Amino acid sequence: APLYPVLSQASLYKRHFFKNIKLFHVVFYVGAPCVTFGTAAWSGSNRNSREAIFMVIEERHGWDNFKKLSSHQQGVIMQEAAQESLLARNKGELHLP
Amino acid sequence: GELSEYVEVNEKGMPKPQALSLWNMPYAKRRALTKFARGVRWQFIVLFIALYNFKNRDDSHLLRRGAYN
Amino acid sequence: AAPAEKPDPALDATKALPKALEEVEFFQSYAVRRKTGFHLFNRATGSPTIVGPMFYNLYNFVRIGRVSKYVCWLSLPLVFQRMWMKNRATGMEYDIDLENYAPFEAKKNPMHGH
Amino acid sequence: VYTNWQSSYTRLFVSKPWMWHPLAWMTLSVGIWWKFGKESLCNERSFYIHTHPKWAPHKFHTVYNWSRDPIKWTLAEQYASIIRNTNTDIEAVLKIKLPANAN
Amino acid sequence: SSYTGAALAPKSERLRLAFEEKQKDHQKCIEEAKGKGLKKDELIDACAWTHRKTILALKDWFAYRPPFQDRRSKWAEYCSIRHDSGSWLGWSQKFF
Amino acid sequence: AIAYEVTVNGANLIGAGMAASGVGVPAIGVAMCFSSYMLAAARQPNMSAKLLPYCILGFALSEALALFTLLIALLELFVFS
Amino acid sequence: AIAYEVTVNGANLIGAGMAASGVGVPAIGVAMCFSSYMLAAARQPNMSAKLLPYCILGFALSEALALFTLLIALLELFVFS
Amino acid sequence: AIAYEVTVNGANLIGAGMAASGVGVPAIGVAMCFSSYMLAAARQPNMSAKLLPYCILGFALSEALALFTLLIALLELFVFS
Amino acid sequence: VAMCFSSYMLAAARQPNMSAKLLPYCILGFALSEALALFTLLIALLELFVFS
Amino acid sequence: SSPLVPVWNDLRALQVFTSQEYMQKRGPGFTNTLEYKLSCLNPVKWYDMMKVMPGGKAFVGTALGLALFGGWGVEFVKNISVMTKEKPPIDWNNEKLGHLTRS
Amino acid sequence: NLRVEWEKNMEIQKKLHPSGLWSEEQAFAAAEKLGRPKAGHPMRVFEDGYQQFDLKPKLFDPD
Ligand SMILES: CCCCCCCCCCCCO[C@@H]1O[C@H](CO)[C@@H](O[C@H]2O[C@H](CO)[C@@H](O)[C@H](O)[C@H]2O)[C@H](O)[C@H]1O
Ligand SMILES: COCCOCCOCCOc1ccc(C(C)(C)CC(C)(C)C)cc1
Ligand SMILES: COCCOCCOCCOc1ccc(C(C)(C)CC(C)(C)C)cc1
Ligand SMILES: COCCOCCOCCOc1ccc(C(C)(C)CC(C)(C)C)cc1
Repeated sequence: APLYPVLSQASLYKRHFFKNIKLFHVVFYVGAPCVTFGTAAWSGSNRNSREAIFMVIEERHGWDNFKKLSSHQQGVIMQEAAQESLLARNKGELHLP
Repeated sequence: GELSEYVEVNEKGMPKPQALSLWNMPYAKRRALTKFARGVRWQFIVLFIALYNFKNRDDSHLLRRGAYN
Repeated sequence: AAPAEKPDPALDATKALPKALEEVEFFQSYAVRRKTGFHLFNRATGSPTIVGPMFYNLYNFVRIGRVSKYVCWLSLPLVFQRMWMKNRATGMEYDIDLENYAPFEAKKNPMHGH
Repeated sequence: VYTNWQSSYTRLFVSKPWMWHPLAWMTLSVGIWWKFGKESLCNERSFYIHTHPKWAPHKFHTVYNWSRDPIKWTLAEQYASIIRNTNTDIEAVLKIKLPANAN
Repeated sequence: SSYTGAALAPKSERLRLAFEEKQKDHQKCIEEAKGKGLKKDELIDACAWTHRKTILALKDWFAYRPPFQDRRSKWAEYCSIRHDSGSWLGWSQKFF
Repeated sequence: AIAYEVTVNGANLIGAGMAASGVGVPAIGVAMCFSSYMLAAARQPNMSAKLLPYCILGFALSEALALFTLLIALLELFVFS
Repeated sequence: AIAYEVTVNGANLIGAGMAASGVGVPAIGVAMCFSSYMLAAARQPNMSAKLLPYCILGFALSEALALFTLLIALLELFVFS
Repeated sequence: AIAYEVTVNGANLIGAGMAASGVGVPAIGVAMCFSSYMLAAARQPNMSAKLLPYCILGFALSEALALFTLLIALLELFVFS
Repeated sequence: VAMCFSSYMLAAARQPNMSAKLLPYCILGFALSEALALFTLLIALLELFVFS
Repeated sequence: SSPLVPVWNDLRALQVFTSQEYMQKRGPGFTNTLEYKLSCLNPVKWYDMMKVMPGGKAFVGTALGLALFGGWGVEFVKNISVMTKEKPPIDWNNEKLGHLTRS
Repeated sequence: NLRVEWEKNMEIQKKLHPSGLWSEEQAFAAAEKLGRPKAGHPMRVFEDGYQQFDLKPKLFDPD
């Protein structure tokens, strides 16, 4: 005659899935997508290339004219700016201050 | 060991010398040295520095006003 | 003051290095490989390389992984992207007027501040 | 059986100095910011120092663009909103002639 | 050459000249907005910056009270020390 | 008298080499620690576990000053104009 | 007073010699580790396998400081005008 | 302020000696490795074969830092104007 | 620094029972030795961030 | 710390034990002297002997000394590097600005 | 080699700025050619709160 709110076997079966995690089961399984699509590899490259690209654009052509042009010519000019930044002809081809 | 502001005592009630013995000189000389000494060292140095800078304080703000004319 | 404490064996250090060598032996045990399908390019002298014979262990662990072996490779195309764009940029033709007016990260540009 | 673990967070906090430690940490950090970083960095009179290349290198991911001046135009928009909400006269400040502390 | 020494003008005169300079810099913005033909809302968006700068100079001027003359301040002048002749306790008067 | 202020920009990059000459002088002392640990374990292998803390303890400290010596030369260039 | 800025282009190189001069001081610490491993095995051959990891570790660390010093010398020239 | 850019051609050649001074420091480590291997062999002749690999390793690799200490001085003159 | 710590190592390998009595000297040798390195380092950083 | 600590300890022990030797030499009768009768009415002596009392009186005495004299001491320490420095004349208030009739 | 040779020949005949340096004459000429505004000095060192931690500030002087 249990006086407490007995918890079903299936409810325990489901909670065991949540509380039987290990540290590596969190670290690696969540770090692989994080490291791949994070500030190191993909998102970082994207979001830090954008800064140089739009700096070059606003210096050479202008942001208003760039917005007025077409998406295709916009992407072309962005690609040229990306090449200029990746090259870094003024830094001796080195991404350092 | 060699703690700060610490001194041991022997059976005769005398301080044991850690580095230097100064109990050979007479009581009159010890009283002459210690009548003006205190338990304070760096405050007198800061006070002498302050007195030097007071002797050498600036009075240009008074010269502009004419207190020396 | 004079507590007279006996030596505690738990405070000694006689298990850390054995345990580390046990972990390393468990690591190297997964480097055991068969003779069939074995090939390793030796050095020009004929002596083995360093990194060469310790790739099978790493890839045998990659075999046992579950998610990293299907995710961590998706950052590798980005390397070839850089390899291609760099070569495009090494010889890109540009306007002289725009290069003289807006040089990228050049020094003594008053529009930047210095 | 009664436990402060499950029935009183207040008595649990009081009975454990190692629970007071994070709170004192928080208070000291916020007091440090209030004393030092508040007026020197966060005030409008002291916000242009983030444009310095020595004391705030690449706070905007690049050297600061002075031709654009985003700080100037943002704060100008905000002051304009303040002026429109208060219905203050712009040119009333120009009709002032402060005296000098003569003698 | 150069020298590390006292400020040239008093604080009050310095703040007065700063307020006059910001008045000029605001008047120029206003004259330019009038020449361009801007309305009240556009003039606000134009010269809100210089308006705030003028208001801050005015706040600094109003905030700085020149000192009152008394025996303690004169003795502090003779002693050539920075002294507040309105405190019975000094640095602890801030907390008392 | 006359007063000519001069700003020598070459000293931005001279002192970098002048500090760079000193970055290696700790290294000969760094290796002394591990040499000592080796020979001490060669005298008594059983003690190698108790001295190994003092071995790691001896490295990171001796290595640190080299790093501090390396700081100035890197503090000298990437902030000063 | 008057103000003459001077930009000495020759200073692009005078520091490089000093940075190069400091690359060889760690080499003594480099060989000090192999010498230690030699004498250790010369006193106890059986322990040679357990001290070889320390030997490789010390060579890299001593070599790294020389290698760190080298970065200034190479960074001093190929980018700075 | 005024700006006088100067190109000191003598600094092309000054730095050559400055780097050259550091070319002989590694020699002490290089000879040290053999001075170790000799004494180790005199302590244990039979172990001479197992220390010879780690006797040429540090030998040539300390000279490698000497080589990069020398390669700068040779890169300093016959390419720079 | 490593001279002091190497001395401590060889003294401990010579006599393990003296490992604890020389540990105070192991700390005293480092503290007022690294301090001299800091006084030099203090000058070099004081040389820049205060002088105009 | 310095290695002169045992030297300073010897000198402190010297002055302390010599003062005690002096008190032993002069022996009883100090309460009949004029010095004692003035110290009984001297507030410095009251404060100095209340400092060492129990019941938080050390904290009370230290905080009282701070609140009274230590603020002026802090100001003095700040003014040591101000006495030698060139300062301008004091812009004494003309006491003309502020008067305004009530309405 | 082609890129660096062309760039070197243009740096020699001053049709292109040198590596890492903004040249005044070439920048002004390119601005006049493209019909763009000239490269000014938009910075404001005397703005409120820019050189407050600077022990050696810059002094205002009407030239
Ligand atoms: C054993 C016998 C030894 C014989 C030698 C004795 C020499 C004694 C030292 C005398 C030196 C006096 O040194 C001199 O002092 C004066 C004040 O007095 C300082 O002058 C200071 O006070 C004056 C007077 O108000 C201020 O206006 C001035 O702004 C300030 O500098 C000088 O800057 C300093 O050069
Ligand atoms: C030289 O070592 C390099 C490997 O380091 C990898 C860092 O990994 C971060 C933590 O990884 C884990 C994860 C789980 C664990 C265990 C399984 C021991 C966790 C435990 C104690 C909860 C069972 C240990 C380490
Ligand atoms: C050179 O490096 C020496 C540093 O020594 C580190 C000593 O600590 C070793 C800890 O390593 C472990 C890790 C996991 C484990 C076990 C096997 C107990 C983990 C467990 C709980 C998952 C079974 C034991 C020891
Ligand atoms: C958590 O810390 C454990 C990490 O340990 C990693 C150790 O890394 C070294 C492993 O790499 C090797 C090296 C050599 C070898 C084998 C090549 C031993 C030599 C062999 C198989 C020919 C006998 C295998 C793997």
